[PDB]
Amino acid sequence: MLYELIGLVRITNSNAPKLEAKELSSTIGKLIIQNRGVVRDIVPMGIRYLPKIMKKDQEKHFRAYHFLMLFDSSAAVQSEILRTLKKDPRVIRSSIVKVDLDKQLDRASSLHRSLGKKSILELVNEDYQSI
Amino acid sequence: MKIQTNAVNVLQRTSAYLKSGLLKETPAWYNVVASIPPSTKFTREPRFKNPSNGHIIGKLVDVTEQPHANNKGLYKTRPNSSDKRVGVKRLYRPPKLTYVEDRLRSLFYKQHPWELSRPKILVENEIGDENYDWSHMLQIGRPLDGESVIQRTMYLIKTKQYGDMVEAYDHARYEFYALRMQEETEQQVALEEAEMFGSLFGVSAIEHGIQKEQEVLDVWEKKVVEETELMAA
Amino acid sequence: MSLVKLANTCAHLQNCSKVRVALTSIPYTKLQLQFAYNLYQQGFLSSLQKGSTMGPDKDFVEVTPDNISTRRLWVGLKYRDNKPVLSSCKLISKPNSRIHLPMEDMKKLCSGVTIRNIKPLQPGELILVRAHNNIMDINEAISKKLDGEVLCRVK
RNA sequence: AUAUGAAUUAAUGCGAAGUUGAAAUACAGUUACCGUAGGGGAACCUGCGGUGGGCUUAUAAAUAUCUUAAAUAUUCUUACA
RNA sequence: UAAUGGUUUAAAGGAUCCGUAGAAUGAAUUAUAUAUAAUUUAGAGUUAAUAAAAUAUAAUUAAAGAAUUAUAAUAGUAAAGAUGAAAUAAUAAUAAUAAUUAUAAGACUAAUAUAUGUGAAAAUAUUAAUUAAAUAUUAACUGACAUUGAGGGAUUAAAACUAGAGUAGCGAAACGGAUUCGAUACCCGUGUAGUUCUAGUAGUAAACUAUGAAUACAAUUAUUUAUAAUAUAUAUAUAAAUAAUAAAUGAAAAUGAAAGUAUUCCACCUGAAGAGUACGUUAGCAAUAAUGAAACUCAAAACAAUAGACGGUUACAG
RNA sequence: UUAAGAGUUAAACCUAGCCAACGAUCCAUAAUCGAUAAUGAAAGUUAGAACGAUCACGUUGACUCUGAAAUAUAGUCAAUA
RNA sequence: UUUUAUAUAUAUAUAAUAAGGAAAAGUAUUUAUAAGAA
Ligand SMILES: [Mg+2]
Ligand SMILES: [Mg+2]
Ligand SMILES: [Mg+2]
Ligand SMILES: [Mg+2]
Ligand SMILES: [Mg+2]
Ligand SMILES: [Mg+2]
Ligand SMILES: [Mg+2]
Ligand SMILES: [Mg+2]
Ligand SMILES: [Mg+2]
Ligand SMILES: [Mg+2]
Ligand SMILES: [Mg+2]
Ligand SMILES: [Mg+2]
Ligand SMILES: [Mg+2]
Ligand SMILES: [Mg+2]
Ligand SMILES: [Mg+2]
Ligand SMILES: [Mg+2]
Ligand SMILES: [Mg+2]
Ligand SMILES: [Mg+2]
Ligand SMILES: [Mg+2]
Ligand SMILES: [Mg+2]
Ligand SMILES: [Mg+2]
Ligand SMILES: [Mg+2]
Ligand SMILES: [Mg+2]
Ligand SMILES: [Mg+2]
Ligand SMILES: [Mg+2]
Ligand SMILES: [Mg+2]
Ligand SMILES: [Mg+2]
Ligand SMILES: [Mg+2]
Ligand SMILES: [Mg+2]
Ligand SMILES: [Mg+2]
Ligand SMILES: [Mg+2]
Ligand SMILES: [Mg+2]
Ligand SMILES: [Mg+2]
Ligand SMILES: [Mg+2]
Ligand SMILES: [Mg+2]
Ligand SMILES: [Mg+2]
Repeated sequence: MLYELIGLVRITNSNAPKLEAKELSSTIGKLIIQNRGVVRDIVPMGIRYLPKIMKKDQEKHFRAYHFLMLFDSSAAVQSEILRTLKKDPRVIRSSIVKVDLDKQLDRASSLHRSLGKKSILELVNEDYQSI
Repeated sequence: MKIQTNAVNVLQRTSAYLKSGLLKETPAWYNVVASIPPSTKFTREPRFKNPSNGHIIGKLVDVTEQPHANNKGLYKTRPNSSDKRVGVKRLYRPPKLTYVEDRLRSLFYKQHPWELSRPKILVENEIGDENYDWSHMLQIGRPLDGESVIQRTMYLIKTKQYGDMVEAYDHARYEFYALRMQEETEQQVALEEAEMFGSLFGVSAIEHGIQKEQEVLDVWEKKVVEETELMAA
Repeated sequence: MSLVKLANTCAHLQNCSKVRVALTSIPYTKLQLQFAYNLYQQGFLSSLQKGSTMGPDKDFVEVTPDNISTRRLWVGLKYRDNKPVLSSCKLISKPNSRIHLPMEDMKKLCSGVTIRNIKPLQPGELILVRAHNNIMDINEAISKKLDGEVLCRVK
């Protein structure tokens, strides 16, 4: 099953905001691949101020590095990934949504699909792809 | 309303009145209405053919009529859902009338929007009196309009001088352009000749428009100054 | 031989007479065809035609299992003197209560005597009877000395 | 068990002229009723949900334009075209 | 001496569906004696392919949010709170109310929003996920396998009860303050059960569309809603929802694709009150739920509509 | 055992059956019916006096002889008077 | 409609052509029977 995860990672080091997002992406991707999964795409959304001063545990966050991960995997390890995300202090907010594959095997992320690129083949364009 | 009995059976009621003796003198209309029976059937009549295009209503093509496959490559072996539905409403609806010209006309005034500005008269004169040969566009007793172009297109296609709709339409269009250029030149040259020979014109179209604009603008001046004074306070 | 279908046809003909349609379609079966033919012989119907679900048959079509589902019998109704010729069409023998009369009871019914709560035959009325899978008028079934099922009334 | 009677005792019906509450019928002056719970002698009061057999009883934030006004349309009686 | 009766409103559609029997009903063609047999696909189904958010419904799990209450701190001052107006044994000088923060608690889900829809009904609209079910068309297949359904089975709002936990708001009962001739009521304060979750009992609602289910047919218009096309335009065609109607029906109001024309099955009704009462029986922990009379009294009783009067009934004018 | 079948009765041995919400079992009531009487247009409804057919009884219960056939208005025994 | 022609690749597009007209005078028993009112 294709699952789109949208994580809101906290920024604590003002000099290298991307480090914590890198560590989180590494962890989630490692879990997905080591539990018979596939990581179709990692779209690096930028740094954005949160709509409100959202609170996780005791720390209060005003901005976050947003990031997206499209990955094909099973339901059980998907729930495991969600559980790990929820208890992790690094992830302010997390959300996993199914992307249906009933009709087309390959589908892009919500962002590219909204732009107009239905599939990842269109994302990487089509030359010598008729082989 | 229910189909009314009393309106058409006036003769029968009057006959009963007369024979009973209730009425002594026959009405003047009695013999006439007896000679001319009123039509006493009010029935919805089935329609099997659309007159405008000749499409036949109420025909189903049976499975046997197709011994070959269709576009998708499938033989028709059993009737489908739409074929197994009674279509009496199709018979009893008034058929929509469709004509080929209606398309070309829509094209023409799309291609030449300013031809619409040329006024048209819908009062019919006499339709039966029309005696037109459409080997040429101009007809006596007719204006030169886009409908002439569509009529020439249909004449061209009917005689098979040209094969496709587009070709005949283009040929008629070019004849139309030539004729309209000739008329425009006549108008311009006629006005120039009139001015050449001493004709004096009281008012022209530009000055007429300017005059109307002036009246409207004066009223607008009064209203705007008054409204500015009103709004300021 | 569905009496349910004959009831449906009767109601359909009544409804068509009310709205005064000149043509209507009924299911194409032996019972319905015989019933329509009997009505037509008495003058209650203007014409019988064989056709599809869409309309009458433009050319003669043989009836086979391939097209049996889409076959229909088109009847032309009559409206004379601003009145429908075929005004009311009802069932005597209903599916819940089926009435099979012997010949003498059929004569008694024609002769003004109520039999098994059936109103006696009226002067300008027609009662149809089924005997040996053949539909006929009550008078013929009496003349044929055939005991039969008393189906419907057409007045 | 089928009956016949019984101290004691549960409810309900009628009527004579009256007596008391103001609960319902109008927005019945706390919208009524349905189910349920409690309070109260009772009528009824209150909480909870439902129904309309009450709100369909519904009724503006407004502005308007150009072709021969006539020796020509208006006049026309089966004509002429 | 009226059932050649009815059940939206006069008496009467079961809360909903599933399904057993039915000595209930039921497709087409041919042959044989009222059926049996063989064939067939129009009902009813099965499997795929395509299209669509099959998003809505059920259970479970994981989350979000505005606010409320309480406590604590900060400053700051004299009042605050409620009502028609007030006053309350437990607001405030023990620094209250209000403001700004910081903690914990439960419950609930604003806009979208029309319950449009989904669900058999009851119900259901904060988000995400797991599973289950629900749509239309085409193709293939079975070949009447269907409809309804006594008894029975399952689910069933709110209230209620049985165990545990929970208890921020609201709030029966109770305790007080007001109003009043009286207050046992409406208004006000504190507020117990309950409302909440889990595991159960029970199976009642104006459980309503006061309208059981299925099938054939029935004249229009207008919108949407959902598909299929054809090139925004065909005011495009096919369906269903909604609104107003024609005919028809009806005591009328009104219904209007059913309250119409017909067929099949089931449930229910036979004047008002006594009475959904008593007694008995069945089930439940109980409250209660189901089944359910009779005597006596009377010529009454009710529905729709009409014209009036009346309203602490509206608006318009003078 | 009977002229004769059958849990009709008596004895023996096996099986687990039989009826029932289309109403068993139990209780109350009742002689049944007609080409008889009444009534109604009729379907039906009521009566079962009178005419006729069948059954049962001759104060109550059981048994026995005779007989083709009787639990006889017989006999025996008991109950009641 | 039907048949045929020309053209084009057994079929397709255009054009022409249509057989359904017949006459004549005279030749009862109906059935069974349902009423409301204050
Ligand atoms: Mg009152
Ligand atoms: Mg009140
Ligand atoms: Mg109180
Ligand atoms: Mg409800
Ligand atoms: Mg009211
Ligand atoms: Mg109303
Ligand atoms: Mg009667
Ligand atoms: Mg009622
Ligand atoms: Mg209902
Ligand atoms: Mg909402
Ligand atoms: Mg069912
Ligand atoms: Mg609710
Ligand atoms: Mg508890
Ligand atoms: Mg609480
Ligand atoms: Mg409170
Ligand atoms: Mg009061
Ligand atoms: Mg209070
Ligand atoms: Mg509760
Ligand atoms: Mg339960
Ligand atoms: Mg109750
Ligand atoms: Mg009930
Ligand atoms: Mg009800
Ligand atoms: Mg009615
Ligand atoms: Mg009870
Ligand atoms: Mg034996
Ligand atoms: Mg025995
Ligand atoms: Mg024995
Ligand atoms: Mg019994
Ligand atoms: Mg006796
Ligand atoms: Mg006796
Ligand atoms: Mg006698
Ligand atoms: Mg008797
Ligand atoms: Mg005597
Ligand atoms: Mg004796
Ligand atoms: Mg004796
Ligand atoms: Mg004696």
